[PDB]
Amino acid sequence: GAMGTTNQKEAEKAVSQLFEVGVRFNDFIAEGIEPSVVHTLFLKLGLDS
Amino acid sequence: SDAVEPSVEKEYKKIISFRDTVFEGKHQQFLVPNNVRLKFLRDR
Repeated sequence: GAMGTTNQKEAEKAVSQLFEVGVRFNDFIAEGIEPSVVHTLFLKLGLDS
Repeated sequence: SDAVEPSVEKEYKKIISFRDTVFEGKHQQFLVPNNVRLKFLRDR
């Protein structure tokens, strides 16, 4: 939440947890979410491919 | 300097709805067990 983590980064961590279940851009696309969201946040979170 | 962008609400709506579905664990693409449940909830 907002307990030390900034709102933007809070959104990012929620994405990172999604990343652990294996969310890729195609999965986001299946949910109507833009592929750019997975890719860009992936870069920001420094996640390994 | 990317501490709270313009992106934040846009990110939240898409992320929150996605995460909330997984929070119920009925996510069409992702079935989540125990360890995943704790990872989502404790981290964010």
